[PDB]
Amino acid sequence: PIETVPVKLKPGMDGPKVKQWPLTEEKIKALVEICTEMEKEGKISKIGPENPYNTPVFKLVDFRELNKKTQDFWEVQLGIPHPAGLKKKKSVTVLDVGDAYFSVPLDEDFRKYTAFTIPSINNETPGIRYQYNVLPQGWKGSPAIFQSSMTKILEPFRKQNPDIVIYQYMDDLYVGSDLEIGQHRTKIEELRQHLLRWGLTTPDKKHQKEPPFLWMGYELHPDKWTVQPIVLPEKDSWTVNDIQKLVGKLNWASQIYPGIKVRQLCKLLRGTKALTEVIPLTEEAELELAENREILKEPVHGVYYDPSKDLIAEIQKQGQGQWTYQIYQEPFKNLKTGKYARMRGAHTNDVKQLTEAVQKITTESIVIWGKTPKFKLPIQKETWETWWTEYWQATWVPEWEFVNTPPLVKLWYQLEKEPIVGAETFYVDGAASRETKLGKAGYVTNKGRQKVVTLTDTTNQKTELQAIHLALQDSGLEVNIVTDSQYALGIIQAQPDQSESELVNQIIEQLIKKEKVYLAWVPAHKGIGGNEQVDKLVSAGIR
Amino acid sequence: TVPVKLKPGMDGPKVKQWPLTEEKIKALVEICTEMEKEGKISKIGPENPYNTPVFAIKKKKWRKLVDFRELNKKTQDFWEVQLGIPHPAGLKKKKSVTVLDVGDAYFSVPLDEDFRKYTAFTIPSINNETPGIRYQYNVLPQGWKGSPAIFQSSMTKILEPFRKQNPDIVIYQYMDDLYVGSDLEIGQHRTKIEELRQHLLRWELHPDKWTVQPIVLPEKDSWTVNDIQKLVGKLNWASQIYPGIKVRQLCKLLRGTKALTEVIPLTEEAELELAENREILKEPVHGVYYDPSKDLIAEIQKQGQGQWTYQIYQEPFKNLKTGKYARHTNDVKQLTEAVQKITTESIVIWGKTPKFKLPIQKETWETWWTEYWQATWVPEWEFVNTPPLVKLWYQLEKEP
DNA sequence: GTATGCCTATAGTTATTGTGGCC
RNA sequence: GAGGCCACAAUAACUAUAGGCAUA
Ligand SMILES: O=C1Nc2ccc(Cl)cc2[C@@](C#CC2CC2)(C(F)(F)F)O1
Ligand SMILES: [Ca+2]
Repeated sequence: PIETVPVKLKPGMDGPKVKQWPLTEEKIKALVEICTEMEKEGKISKIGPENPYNTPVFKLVDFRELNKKTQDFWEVQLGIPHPAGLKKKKSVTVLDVGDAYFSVPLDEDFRKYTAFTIPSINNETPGIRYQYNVLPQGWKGSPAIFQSSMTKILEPFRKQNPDIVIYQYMDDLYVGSDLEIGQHRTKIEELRQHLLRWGLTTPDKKHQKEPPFLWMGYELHPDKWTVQPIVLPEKDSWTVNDIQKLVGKLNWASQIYPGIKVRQLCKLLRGTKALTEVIPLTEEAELELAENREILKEPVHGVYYDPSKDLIAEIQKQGQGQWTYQIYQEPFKNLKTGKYARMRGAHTNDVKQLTEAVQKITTESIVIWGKTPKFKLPIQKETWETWWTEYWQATWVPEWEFVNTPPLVKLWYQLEKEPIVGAETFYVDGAASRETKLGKAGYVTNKGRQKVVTLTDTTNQKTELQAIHLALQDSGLEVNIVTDSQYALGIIQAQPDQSESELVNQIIEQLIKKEKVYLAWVPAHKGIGGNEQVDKLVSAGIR
Repeated sequence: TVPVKLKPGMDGPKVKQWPLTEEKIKALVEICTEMEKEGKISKIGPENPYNTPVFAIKKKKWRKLVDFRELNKKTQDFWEVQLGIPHPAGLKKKKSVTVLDVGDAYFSVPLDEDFRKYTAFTIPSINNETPGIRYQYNVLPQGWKGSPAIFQSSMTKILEPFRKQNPDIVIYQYMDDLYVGSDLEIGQHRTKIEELRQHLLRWELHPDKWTVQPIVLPEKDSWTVNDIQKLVGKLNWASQIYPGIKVRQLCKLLRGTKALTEVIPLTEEAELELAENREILKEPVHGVYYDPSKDLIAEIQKQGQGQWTYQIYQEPFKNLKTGKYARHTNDVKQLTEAVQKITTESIVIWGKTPKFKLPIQKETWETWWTEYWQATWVPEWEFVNTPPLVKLWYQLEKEP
């Protein structure tokens, strides 16, 4: 006999006392008819004036207020399994319990809170009052309490049948084995008879579905898994709501369809916009939307997890801070695929985003398979040891190996560690006004040369990069630069191959063409020669 | 049992469990099964809504760590103001101290019934294919700060016989650890520890070698424009920690737009400023004193080539303590070793644990910190971007 | 002198929309 | 009685810590 789980309201709260609105006569006849049945079966009990509580009828009755007053539970659907995680099986059936909640009793002291009324037609007259004796539909606690009952109901069966795999999922059981179908079918029926001891019904053999099973949007076979087919509409006018669900279907595709990119369409959704705003697509979105539309013509599927083999993860650069990966155990039979896009916009170089992608994949591998994959990365082992020994933060990757599939991941330039003998020394500075958003950039050289341009609609940060833009533009193949901007010096040591600002990858092209660049920093406002002179020129009309 | 409560407005811990590898999940089911037989924990239902992360550690088989950082916070009045364990100032002055695990000394003591629900933890399952196994403690948990606070009484009564026969030796307890303060020599120390291990079975560090170290500036024959520019930037920045540092006479030398490679002769006025800047660094700092009422903070910088610099402080730029640590090894293994070394250092000296600022991405650290962890405590930590002048400044410490 | 004002990080958090679900 | 609940994603908004710049 299933024992009740003791349940309490939240400290300080009392039970619901919501009023019953009058209802149509055709509605009342339907309630009294199914309420008298549930009474006949012992699922509800008539009550009288001793009960102060009430919830209104709707899922038979609506328990909003009661759920707000009910204690919390440790919720059972912490996360969904992913299809990739599951092992291949020989025989799989899905049973759905059909009197699930009706067969779990409700803690005796809690029943008084579930009271509800069927009102009278004439409404001058009082109504029939009832309360629940079993877990009610729509009550916050029903799923976790039912799941706890199911788990102990299945523990004897699980111990007696080690090789069988029962996965509980709401009202459904999913059962798998490597037994052959006949001996599978025998075990399924013993399980039906077991569940039936506690009054839990299930479809007989003639009524059980066959593979594939539709579950959580997946299509589950015994030897493979896929997603249900992904339709994306073709329009000429595109509203922001439409682009929302485009990005949603693509993000859902990207788990099995490789090489999907959405960062171009997400960029259209930046900033506020009423949902019917008819936003015109940027054309390099249509590029990406083209690539995506044809990638979905392909047929795809995922395979299940063989524990006896290694996991392999291989990552490709799709460009513009977009990356894509595949996980497989045997070549060209993928378990799943995914994407990674930095979209902070932060200036980050490809070596770093790569390391970020592997850290996302490592986390996901431990959730799905309980172990970390071996990596195949488009980066040379010395190029990586170059960056991650000069970099300030720690990291760590598990086993990885180089794999030569372009575009590779290289450090585009290399600044000098010491100053370049015989190279012209430029001293740069910028300055801007907040009030008039107006400013100047410039430089001053030890060989006597100087230059000052006036910019419009800038910030102090922008002018300090412009000044570096000028020194690199008006100088030879070997330069020493000194700036006082810890910002400019910093954004250049970290070498952001992508960016949203034209000025900064502009500067990165200049640094690419140059043969030897040494970049140094002095503090502003200290009477240091060179910096003092240029700061005087740049801040003249500005401050 | 002693009644425990929370602050009157606090809720129980509701911390999500970080995902675990299958090797550690198997190891945890083994450990918790035996603990369930022996009465130490009990399976619980879904009517208990509290949770506290659980991990697996090697620590010289396997071992269960329960990260009670959040529950300790919510009971801090209980184990600090009420039953707290006072600190021995003499402990850091011992020539040598060694560390003892007394974890198994809690399992006998029962735990207040109305308080056990707050101690719930969840062994998770791979791929969420299984609900998750939910225990709760019936005895005093290793890693809850209330545990030594409650075992406090019975710990004085279990050591007074040894402490009466050795009233010179100071011994102090933080969490599941005992610290043995001695001045005896290496031989007459280890004999004493294995004696106390037999006195208790009935029922390797030296704080003097730790020394705040001086900064040393380059010593050069030919100073260059660049050399000086690098040095005033560093000194100008360190005048926030040594306010008697000046750069006026070094900047006088950089008059006009000079090429970076040009040699500058040190005038006598510069050569003086430099020579006392050196003297301010080769001697201690002043006006910096420990404050019992403020949190300690510990910041680590990656220096490269397997070496690291740390500072323990309570307000920016006022370092109670600084030092260096250096190394088949990776950053995370090294970082994890520094954090433990810095913490036990901070434990003996002040009887508190510092809150760490770590130069690593949070995701990465959550993945691997459990690999080489060996302590029963886990300290508070957060994730920071080290600014370049901080790395450059503490490089220049000297080596022991 | 001591305070405000604006940006960037590393994190935390509440809300909307969406994809895939469920009740 | 104007659906709630889960995972993921995008967008927006605000708490802390550190850093920077600017101005009074
Ligand atoms: O481990 C396996 N292997 C497997 C292969 C195919 C199918 Cl269709 C089902 C499974 C199974 C499951 C499940 C939940 C996602 C519903 C089963 F429990 F056995 F049903 O779990
Ligand atoms: Ca400036």
